[PDB]
Amino acid sequence: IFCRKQAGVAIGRLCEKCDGKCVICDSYVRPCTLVRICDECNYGSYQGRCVICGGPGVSDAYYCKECTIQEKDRDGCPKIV
Amino acid sequence: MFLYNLTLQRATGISFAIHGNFSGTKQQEIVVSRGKILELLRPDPNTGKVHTLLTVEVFGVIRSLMAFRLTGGTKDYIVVGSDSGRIVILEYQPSKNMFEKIHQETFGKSGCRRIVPGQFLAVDPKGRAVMISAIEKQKLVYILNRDAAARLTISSPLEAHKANTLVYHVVGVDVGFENPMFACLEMDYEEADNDPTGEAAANTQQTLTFYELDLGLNHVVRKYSEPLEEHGNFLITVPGGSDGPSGVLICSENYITYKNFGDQPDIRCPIPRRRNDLDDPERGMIFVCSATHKTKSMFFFLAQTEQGDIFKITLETDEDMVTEIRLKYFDT
Amino acid sequence: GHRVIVSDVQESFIWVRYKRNENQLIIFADDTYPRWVTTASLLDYDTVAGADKFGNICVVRLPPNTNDEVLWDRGLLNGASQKAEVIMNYHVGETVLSLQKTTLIPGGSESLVYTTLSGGIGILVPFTSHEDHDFFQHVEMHLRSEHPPLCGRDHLSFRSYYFPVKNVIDGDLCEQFNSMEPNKQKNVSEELDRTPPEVSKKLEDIRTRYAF
Amino acid sequence: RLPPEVNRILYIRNLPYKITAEEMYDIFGKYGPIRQIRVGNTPETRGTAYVVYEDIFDAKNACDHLSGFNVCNRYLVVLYYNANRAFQKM
Amino acid sequence: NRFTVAELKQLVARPDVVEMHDVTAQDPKLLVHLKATRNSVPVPRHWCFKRKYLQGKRGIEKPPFELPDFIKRTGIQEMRIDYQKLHDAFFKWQTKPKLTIHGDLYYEGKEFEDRTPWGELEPS
Amino acid sequence: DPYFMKNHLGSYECKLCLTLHNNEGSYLAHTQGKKHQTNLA
Amino acid sequence: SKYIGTGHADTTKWEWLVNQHRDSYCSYMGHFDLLNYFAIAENESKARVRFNLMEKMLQPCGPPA
Amino acid sequence: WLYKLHGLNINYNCEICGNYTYRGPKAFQRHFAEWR
Amino acid sequence: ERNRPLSDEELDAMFPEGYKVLEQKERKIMKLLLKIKNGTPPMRKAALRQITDKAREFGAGPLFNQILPLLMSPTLEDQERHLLVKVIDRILYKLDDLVRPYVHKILVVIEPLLIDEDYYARVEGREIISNLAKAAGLATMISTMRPDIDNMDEYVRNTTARAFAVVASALGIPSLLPFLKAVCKSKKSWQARHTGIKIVQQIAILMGCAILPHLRSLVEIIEHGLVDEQQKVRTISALAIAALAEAATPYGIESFDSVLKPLWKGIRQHRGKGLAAFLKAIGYLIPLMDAEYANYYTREVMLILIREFQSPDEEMKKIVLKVVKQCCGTDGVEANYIKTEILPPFFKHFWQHRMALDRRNYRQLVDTTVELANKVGAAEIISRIVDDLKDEAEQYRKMVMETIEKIMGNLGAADIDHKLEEQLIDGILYAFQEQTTEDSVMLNGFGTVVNALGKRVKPYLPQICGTVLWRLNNKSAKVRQQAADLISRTAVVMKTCQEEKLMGHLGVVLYEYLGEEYPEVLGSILGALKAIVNVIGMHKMTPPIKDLLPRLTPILKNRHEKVQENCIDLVGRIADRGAEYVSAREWMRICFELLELLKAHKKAIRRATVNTFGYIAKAIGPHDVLATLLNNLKVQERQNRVCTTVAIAIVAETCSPFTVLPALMNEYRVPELNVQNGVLKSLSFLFEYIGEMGKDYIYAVTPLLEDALMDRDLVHRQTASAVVQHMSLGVYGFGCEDSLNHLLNYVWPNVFETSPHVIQAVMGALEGLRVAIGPCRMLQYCLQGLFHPARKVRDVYWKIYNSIYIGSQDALIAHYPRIYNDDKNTYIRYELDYIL
RNA sequence: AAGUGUAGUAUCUGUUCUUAUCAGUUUAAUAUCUG
RNA sequence: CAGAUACUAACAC
Ligand SMILES: [Zn+2]
Ligand SMILES: [Zn+2]
Ligand SMILES: [Zn+2]
Ligand SMILES: [Zn+2]
Repeated sequence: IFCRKQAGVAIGRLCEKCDGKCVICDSYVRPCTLVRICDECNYGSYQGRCVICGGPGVSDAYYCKECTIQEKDRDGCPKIV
Repeated sequence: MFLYNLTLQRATGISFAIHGNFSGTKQQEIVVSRGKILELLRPDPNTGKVHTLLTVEVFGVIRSLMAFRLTGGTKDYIVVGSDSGRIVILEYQPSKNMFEKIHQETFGKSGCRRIVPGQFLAVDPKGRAVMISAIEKQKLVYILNRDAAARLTISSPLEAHKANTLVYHVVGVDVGFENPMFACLEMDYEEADNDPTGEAAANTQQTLTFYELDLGLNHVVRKYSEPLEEHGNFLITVPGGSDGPSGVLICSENYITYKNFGDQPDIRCPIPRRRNDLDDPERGMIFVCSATHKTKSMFFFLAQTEQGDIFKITLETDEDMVTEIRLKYFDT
Repeated sequence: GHRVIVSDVQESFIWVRYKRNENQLIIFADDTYPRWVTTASLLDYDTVAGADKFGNICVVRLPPNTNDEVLWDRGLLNGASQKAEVIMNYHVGETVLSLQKTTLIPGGSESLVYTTLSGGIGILVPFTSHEDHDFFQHVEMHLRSEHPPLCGRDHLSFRSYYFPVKNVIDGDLCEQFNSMEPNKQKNVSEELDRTPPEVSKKLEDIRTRYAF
Repeated sequence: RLPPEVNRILYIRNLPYKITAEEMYDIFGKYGPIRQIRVGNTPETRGTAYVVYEDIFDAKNACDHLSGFNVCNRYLVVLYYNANRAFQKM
Repeated sequence: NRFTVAELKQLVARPDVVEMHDVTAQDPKLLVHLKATRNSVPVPRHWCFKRKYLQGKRGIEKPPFELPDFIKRTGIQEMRIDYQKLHDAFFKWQTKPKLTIHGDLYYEGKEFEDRTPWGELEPS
Repeated sequence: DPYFMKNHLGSYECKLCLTLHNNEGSYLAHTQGKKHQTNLA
Repeated sequence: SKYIGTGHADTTKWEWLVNQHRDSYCSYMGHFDLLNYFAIAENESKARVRFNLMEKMLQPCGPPA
Repeated sequence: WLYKLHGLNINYNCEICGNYTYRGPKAFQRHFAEWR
Repeated sequence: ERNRPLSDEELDAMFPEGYKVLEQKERKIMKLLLKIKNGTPPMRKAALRQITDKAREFGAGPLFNQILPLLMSPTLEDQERHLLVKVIDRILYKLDDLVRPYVHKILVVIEPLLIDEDYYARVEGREIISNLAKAAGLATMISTMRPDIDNMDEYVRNTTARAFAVVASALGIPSLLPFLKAVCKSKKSWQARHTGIKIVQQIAILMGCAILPHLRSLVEIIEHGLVDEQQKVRTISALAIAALAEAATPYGIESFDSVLKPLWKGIRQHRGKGLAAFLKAIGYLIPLMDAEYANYYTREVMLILIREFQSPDEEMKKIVLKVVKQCCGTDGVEANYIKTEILPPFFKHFWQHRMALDRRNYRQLVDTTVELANKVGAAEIISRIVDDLKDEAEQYRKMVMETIEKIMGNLGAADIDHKLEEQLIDGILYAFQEQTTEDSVMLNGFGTVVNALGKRVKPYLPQICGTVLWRLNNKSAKVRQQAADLISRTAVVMKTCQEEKLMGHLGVVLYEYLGEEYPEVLGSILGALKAIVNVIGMHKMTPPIKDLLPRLTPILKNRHEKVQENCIDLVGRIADRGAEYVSAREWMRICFELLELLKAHKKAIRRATVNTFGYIAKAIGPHDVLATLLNNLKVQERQNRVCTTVAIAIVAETCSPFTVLPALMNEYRVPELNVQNGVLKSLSFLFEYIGEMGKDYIYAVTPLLEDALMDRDLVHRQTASAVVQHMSLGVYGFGCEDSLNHLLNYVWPNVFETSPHVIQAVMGALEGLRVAIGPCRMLQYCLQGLFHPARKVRDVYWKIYNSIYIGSQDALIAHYPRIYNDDKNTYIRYELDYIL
């Protein structure tokens, strides 16, 4: 289940285990569009946590080229909750 | 089998035109949309002649343009609404002779879609916020500010969505340094979709709605709404603060109306008609576009009717209150 | 000749043959897409360029060995028995009300001139060879990513507005090359195995063979 | 708190043929009291063993730590006991 | 309150498109109109079949996949090295197969059931 | 057997009942079974 | 379901067409050339064409059945 | 169970076919393109 | 049971030969819940379906009279409770107004779960009370819970308040505000007023930023509590304001104006935990303020806060540090004021060894001191700390090391003077040498300080290298593991031009360590070598690469994860950059070892291994490596087979698909389900990886995909659909519509598939095809099924249509078919028929 | 001797229900369930 | 409805 609220200026992050992965489709191939998340997902204790699984977040999350081509980057906040 | 496309002569038509110091220098320029192309024009005030400074194929549909300026700034930004699902802010750079993209905030799917914002675009007259809205349902409000390095910065969007609701037009309301406000001509179609007699459809009133952005509580409240006697086609921002009595001017078939919130009565003036008009007498008359001219002492609007006739519109005030609209025919 | 190309307001192109001796107009082919045709130019005996109300150009061609010498009959998909094949699709961005196959300059090569409702005039011109085609295709691919459209719309998506872009390179995108900062010109030309003057030369050479 | 496949009995492979009883106890007994050790002593079983701990938590410990364990030129392979693989030769 | 098949057949411009189940639609008149449109594709015939799709394709020996001729002539079928020929197979010899037209759907039984062109490339 | 067969996917089919067998083992189980006897009878 | 315009098994003729018409008029309001086409064909001002389209948005197909 | 499965509990009638009763949904549908 | 003593008879039986020993409705609900708690999954689904409708025949009373004792059962599993909760929600929904006479009984049983520390039990408790507060009107919740607002027990008041916050999480804030505006002023009992204020506090804690549009109202509910004679109400009103301020951050300052003056009066007046609550409130408020206010009110704080540094109370000690953090982390506060007035009393009190003795105080002071550095600057704070690196206590050395780690890791070394480097490096060398225990904080800190200083470390490198080389020569496994990790971390600085020579000694030392008895230590040995090959060239590295490859081959076979993960990186690095230094024979041998490592449980190992099969293909050519990978398709293990399919696609990406595709096509001819599916899965990954290049290969693979689509097996169809999707997304804008359209003819018949994986794949193919062949085609396929008689057809068709509509709403305008006018309705779009 | 768990499919095995004459619940239709 | 078998998701450990 994706949050799907209005994406903000906050940037999505990935933990070490979930890195390279597109948030929407788990592909390791061609990261393309930088992930944006809703404020509530960035708020307080949630600052810098992983979009896929809530881990410490070390890298910037991306939608892959296919998700970008399909405009799946536009659906809203993709933090899995 | 395989083709290459070239433009020889670029589009010459204009869909939008906006005013500002896009160079930041005191000289005034015009940014025009030619639908598919953004273009910057300088009228030389000496020769009285127009030069194209810059043209850019934008490879999209420009659906709206605004100029805006941050408080205390000297240069105007172009904010563009488009079929791209993103609000784009441009600064013109005279040295490089190019538009530079300052921000690109994404909110939806591309195309000229019904419920995705891009059609209407309105700015706080003090530059502090921009609303981008669709024809139906979605309105988003982006807060604008500058950083410690004086670069423009933009917030997360604050939503102001309303189901089943058409928007005819939106404008920012000049309220001085009070909380930014946007006026929308809105109509709710819900009842019209639910009544098989068609009664509701004909009994549906367009409303003027004022959305206040609360800067301190970081949300948009639908603060006031009121129905209109006849449907307006567009709104004009009336100058406020110390420059005027604020409020809005609704242009409607056969009329122009001044409305403001609070103890302000509605002032309404019919659009003058040409003596001995050969047109079909059944045709109503709308204003088709307007311009606003401000000066230290005074302001006026030029509004053009369908027939090409421009009226100089001015408002007479007692204290803060507008007391009458005055129309004078200007030129055709 | 004996062929008649009919624009339908919505059902695009229908090929009709007149037969003299029988004194008959026979439908023998049609398109497989709705197109809101506004104008049409015949390119060759088997090929039509169309414009539509939605700012697109297309080229439809009768496939080889299409036969024009023609309650039990039903046709194919509720239309004619034989189908034209769309060999080109391109969203111009403006409604096109004229198309004309012509040479704009003396001794120059022939092109498809088109005019738009917005007062825009442009051309579509065939590449003569693989090498040229491939070069401008690589230029377009690099410019799509390295010089993205100003107001934030994907270029490929824009040219694919109503139908996927097919067999057209946007030269208006390619000529953005000359507007870029020199570092970006260097990056893109390095990717092309060229130097920026050679890229600009190739851009000018095409745009000078078909029409100023 | 541990998964269902963990077990006091640790099947061992890649075991040196020359290894002594004392060395076995040394290696495995580090993780706690050893119940018994059985070393393969036929053509088909040499180089394998079963080591049995008294306590399951010691066995988890040993199993977590001893796979890949270098003794001589070899790296031990240590698995929790499964009956259905244990009798595969039948 | 439904039409009979008989009735619906007379109310429409193209009776042949009318099927027995159509009269049981919410809007049979719209359904039949939509079926009559140019280039529309029919619903897969098996929607009403009891057996699941392709599940009756059993009890028949079929040969292994026939390679395209340009790959076949590369000789790798006999190999199971000549990388230039391996390139030429895809970049010279590759010929387009018999591609099916729009709207001609598959189903279980289907398998066994001046003339010069403008804007052509110059020869290399 | 004149009904037992191998498919192109490594599985087995009985020609007399069009029944699918993951393994040669399943086929023999299907052989000792209702449908399978009825066909033979 | 949440997206306005989506249908499902119980979508009527009227509902679907009202979607097509409201979606068409929004497309017309955005595509400046398609708006140009209509304004010239009707011999009418663009502003009036937009206004007429907005008016039509309310009940584009006549009342519900 | 096969009787109910093949829909043989239903019994359609065709006058053009001299009031023959096919007894099946599928039977009926095939008959229109057959000899009677 | 699993640790029960075993007889020798039990034991002997475990072993193969050849080893030497060294009313009626109530009955119905019972038989239903029995089959939800126990039984097979369809039986659970059937019993849940039966009970959730039958709740209408039972009514709420008998139903919860049985369910509440079952929910109270002391041996109920978390998952069996979760299933009972999924019953509870659905019966509350099915009951609606029928819950109302039983709300009290349902609530008092669940109220303990709202306090229970296990997250699951507590979120389940919040969920079922939310569902109860949907089935019951707010007036019923208030009428139930109003008596316990004035219960004499604080635990009842606490759960009552928590339950009202759950009520507020569904029923809106406006709904309960008037009840709260009565309760907080109810003069008869201070405990009622207290519980109301605590509901606002819990509402703040639960709702976070959602408080903001109601914030003024919520402050005005509490405000008088700060002025009250009851010290408890003063304390807990300040805690409620702290919770609202916390939830409002960073906005909403204008809501708190009314409470600032009461707070300042209290700050000057109060003592103990009362003052701590006021300090917490002000601490949370200051970050909302503009710079002028922020400075003034920080200065107002310090006239009391500096006194409270004297307090022996652990709660005050926590709070005063948190308030220091909040003040000094606020943007507007003058850094000079912090440096001059905050630091001297703070360092004097808190930076002593005594504060290290408790983990709670430890963490607090470490974080607070890092946060002081985050605004004062690094060197001012570090220079106060650094001497204590040479203090006797290990736990205190660890504390200052962690503080320096966290400061320098954020702020860098640019602030540090040369003398302070010498002081740092001497203290760090002492702390790293003279530890009796292996500690990660010391490894981190030493590595971080070195990595932050960078090129500046040049004078110290010989002493550092000699120290770590000495420690790596210690007998102890854990000590050598610590040293080898430090080599791995510090390698980034060893890129400095002179330091390659120093690193040369480390390389030959680590080579000897390749026999490490312990796997854990070996992992660090390999992790050092991994870093070393990344810093120096393959030729430059002292151990010969040709010699290294045979040495790493047995290590590759090593079963331990630590060894396995590290080994494949090192080998992988060599394969990628130093390919030339090895024979084809050796590389091919490595491929066989890699075949085994595709069975590794961790995906990271598998991911690296798949990359390596590929790197080797760049070096030795694709044909040989492909043959091994194609053979591995026979393996039964899916996760192994799936990983091999990825490797085939990698090899095809690295060496162009023209090299790999013919062999892949041949393997499709092989009559095994798994191979044919592996081939199709490889084609899926290949089109995903190659993107634009797919246009070159689409026509060759189109017949194979067509064959798979025609196949009876669902997986062939499912996998072919995945290929389709990826290949369509990669060839978008390059012609090739004809092939995609032909494949759509094969794919579309599968829309009636019910298998979840197959339907998802078909849907994915259709979404891809919408981009590639256009929404017009997709609409043409969907038109006839939209108003089809069967609901099953319509459900699928509208689902597909919705995807096209969301994807291409604008494009569809051109593609919609002409719908003729009705008698009462106009459906023709007249404008589009205008002729110009 | 490269194991186990989660979510979901498919295929053999052993069960797959005679009814008059209508109605209702249902479904595209049948079947199912209730008179 | 139960058992056996096969399989899917770069599923997880
Ligand atoms: Zn993660
Ligand atoms: Zn993706
Ligand atoms: Zn059989
Ligand atoms: Zn008949």
